[PDB]
Amino acid sequence: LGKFSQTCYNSAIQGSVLTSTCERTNGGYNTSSIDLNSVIENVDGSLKWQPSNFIETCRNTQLAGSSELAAECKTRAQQFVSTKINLDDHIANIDGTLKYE
Ligand code: NA
Ligand code: NA
Repeated sequence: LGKFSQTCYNSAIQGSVLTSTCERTNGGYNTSSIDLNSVIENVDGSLKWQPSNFIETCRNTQLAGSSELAAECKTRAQQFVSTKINLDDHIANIDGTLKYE
């Protein structure tokens, strides 16, 4: 539920990054930044908060075969339907370590 702006000042945005100077519980101020690239997305030209983790609206996640993520997920109509996504689309082996591409 946020409300940072109420107890912060000198807020600015540069690219995807918010910086602000915010009141500590016990009197001081601290300047910090948050990168909004992980929490906001462009949907057809409108900035939207990114949905909560898919694990909150999906169940029975499994690996199907060698690279498919399979689950049942809630539609906006609140019904569960079967869905799958090929993790080979974007998950790479970078020298022994799994990395998102
Ligand atoms: Na500071
Ligand atoms: Na700081």
